[PDB]
Amino acid sequence: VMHYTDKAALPADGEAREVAALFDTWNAALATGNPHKVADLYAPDGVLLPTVSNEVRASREQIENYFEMFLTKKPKGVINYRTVRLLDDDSAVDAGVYTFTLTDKNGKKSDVQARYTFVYEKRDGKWLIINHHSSAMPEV
Amino acid sequence: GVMHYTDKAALPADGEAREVAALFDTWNAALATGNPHKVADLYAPDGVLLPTVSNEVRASREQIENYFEMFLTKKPKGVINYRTVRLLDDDSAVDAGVYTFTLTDKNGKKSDVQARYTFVYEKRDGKWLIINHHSSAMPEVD
Repeated sequence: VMHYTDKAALPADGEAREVAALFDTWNAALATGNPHKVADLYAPDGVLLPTVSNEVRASREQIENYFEMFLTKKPKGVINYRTVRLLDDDSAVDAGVYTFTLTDKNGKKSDVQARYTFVYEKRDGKWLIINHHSSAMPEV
Repeated sequence: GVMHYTDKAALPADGEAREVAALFDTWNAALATGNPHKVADLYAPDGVLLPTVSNEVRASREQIENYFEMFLTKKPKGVINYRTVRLLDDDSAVDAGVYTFTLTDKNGKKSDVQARYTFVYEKRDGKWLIINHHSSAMPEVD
């Protein structure tokens, strides 16, 4: 069984770096505890297939609803394994493995490792999430 | 009881979205061959697969083949229950939603597994190839 235990460094230089850094901005949005700030990073037509809900989210209001629940866990993410694939100047895929540190209602911390896909599209100069698929490690 | 997806999706009426949806049918047919090479042929050389039943992310043709060598022994047949299509370039697209596989075991016994999917396609030399496929079990059970 594969486990991913280290932390993926940024490509220190270049345009893979730009795409890769977007996760940092997203992680920071989580830390605000504000679902609207997180939702702001998704395209109005983005699609979220999330870690802990069977409901696929395909509207801003659906996405906000997920984060309204998810953010109560004070989630903090770290990338363990990264691939970046640039499609054109204005679209890219960042996919791999990441780990959330979550806090339960009693303050107890646990880690959940998950695979991720972020598909981004640059619109009017801003990169927005078009697809986010996040899933627990299937072998546990 | 948990949320699930119970119907069979409408393959879209016409256009780019219909062309993108049809790619899944081609992939499902490649499954049916039982030949992992045929399935891998639908992935870009730099495609990335984050598969339903393995922790190991597959980022080479060899690693993709390896996954389907196991997966195809279950005689998997997929059906789309719910679909979204988003067009990026003229040459890239995302098909994402929920599908169900019917699997067949060693002694003929069948079972269905519902999973979320993302396929990210990129058209190169006029041909669509998979650059990302993420497939994942329903997170909630019972």
